[PDB]
Amino acid sequence: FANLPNQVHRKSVKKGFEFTLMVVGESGLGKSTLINSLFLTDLTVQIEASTVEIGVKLRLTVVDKTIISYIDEQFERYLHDESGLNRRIIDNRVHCCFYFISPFGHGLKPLDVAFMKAIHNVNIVPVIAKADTLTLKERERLKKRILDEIEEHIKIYHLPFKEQTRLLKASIPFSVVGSNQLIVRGRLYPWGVVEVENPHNDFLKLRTMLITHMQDLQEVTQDLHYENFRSERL
Amino acid sequence: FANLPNQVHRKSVKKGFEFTLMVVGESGLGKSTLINSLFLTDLTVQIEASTVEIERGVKLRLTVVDTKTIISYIDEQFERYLHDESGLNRIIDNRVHCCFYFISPFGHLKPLDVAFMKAIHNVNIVPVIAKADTLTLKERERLKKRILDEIEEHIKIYHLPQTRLLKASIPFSVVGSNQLIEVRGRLYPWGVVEVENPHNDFLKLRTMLITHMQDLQEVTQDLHYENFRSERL
Ligand SMILES: Nc1nc2c(ncn2[C@@H]2O[C@H](COP(=O)(O)OP(=O)(O)O)[C@@H](O)[C@H]2O)c(=O)[nH]1
Ligand SMILES: Nc1nc2c(ncn2[C@@H]2O[C@H](COP(=O)(O)OP(=O)(O)O)[C@@H](O)[C@H]2O)c(=O)[nH]1
Repeated sequence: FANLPNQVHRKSVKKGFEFTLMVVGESGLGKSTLINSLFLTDLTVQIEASTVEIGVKLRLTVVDKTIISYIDEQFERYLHDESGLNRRIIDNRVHCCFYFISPFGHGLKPLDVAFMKAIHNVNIVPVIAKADTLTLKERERLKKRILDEIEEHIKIYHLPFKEQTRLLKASIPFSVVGSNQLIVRGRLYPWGVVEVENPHNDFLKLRTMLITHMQDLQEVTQDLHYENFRSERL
Repeated sequence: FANLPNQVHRKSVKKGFEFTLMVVGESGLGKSTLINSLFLTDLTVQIEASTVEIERGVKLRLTVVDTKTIISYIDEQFERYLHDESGLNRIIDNRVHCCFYFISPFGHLKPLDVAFMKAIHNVNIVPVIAKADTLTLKERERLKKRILDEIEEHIKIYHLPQTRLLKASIPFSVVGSNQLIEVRGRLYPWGVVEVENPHNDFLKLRTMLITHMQDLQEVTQDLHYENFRSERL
């Protein structure tokens, strides 16, 4: 039989992939420079699609109660296409959300909480924006106090060798730096060179967290859309 | 005859000397720590007045601002004085000699800021970009030019009268810390950021102020007179 996972695997490369991630934070603490760095190409609601090969369809919906509305509009178009006489169906259900928190804050701000309370029923990855601004000791205090406030209020993406993947689940929320310019890519200060893909900055754990977990497809599919389905169909 | 300048130089140290500075920006992009770095001591409207020696003692008052409430307070000081100046006996005047407005490195000049500065600048404004280590040097100057072009588009900032090099570097982009590593500065694992090095532009601002506490007269003649010429009418 063992040739049948093969069949699935051979099927997927032939066919696939698709994905749609959503970017909220605050204009501007490095969101469009970082989402560009993520995938090694460059690019009120505005949406942008583009393909990568190595085959991946990305719809990076950058958000430039209106957003509770769009992502939930998409639960509604898919409940529509399912039901549903002739089915082919293109799901632009947002697989993941990337909430950028700014490094100036003892803090996680009230807006950030207010928002995540509203949008935590899609998968949220909290990401600390522009971490070149943070000292190591400073980075640590911020990371812990964010996580602390999260259990104090907020469903988040509960994230599914061992020593290595423990470290990944630990360092969340990832602090990161983005840039298209390179000198090694590239933040040039007359005292030092900020170097993405090191930790230095948390860019590799996030980028690799995103790639290994594109079973966010399922989390979003089963947990969050069904609940809109159970909900409006009542 | 020209000890007479020495007669004035002596009287001034023996009395000297006292100043008040006002802080507005945005909690928190480094305003409370920078100002500590600047005088070398750690410290709705709130004021902290502390006394510093160096033979001259400076009576430094520091009125930090947290968030129409602000112009009210800066102006009350004008009316406290107009009452007091015009009173029968003679006054301890807390007019705001000068304000540092703190602009954030997270802008390609924000609209709260232009709107705020518009209303107020009849108080001397020092525009200072906060936490300057955030900006790479090309972003540092590119941002400086956008503000500097945006500032004139509307805004009276405080006009600064080898004073040659300071004129260009304003608005200042400062980097404040009260930790200390291998001389004040910050510890990143790729490099080390020095307070006071230009590199930082904290030094240019530091001396901009000590060298100019003729901000004292600017307030007294131009800003207060007009409150007075105005409120009298
Ligand atoms: N040091 C540092 N500088 C950054 C970082 N991200 C962006 N910058 C710089 O500041 C700008 C950030 O703007 P942008 O990428 O448009 O962020 P956005 O407004 O959220 O889309 C960039 O053009 C860079 O010049 C970062 O992570 N670290
Ligand atoms: N990158 C950078 N970070 C700073 C600088 N100065 C302070 N910080 C950090 O930001 C915090 C500033 O605190 P504070 O000065 O009280 O901010 P504020 O009072 O809200 O304006 C400190 O805890 C430092 O960790 C700076 O010059 N550059």
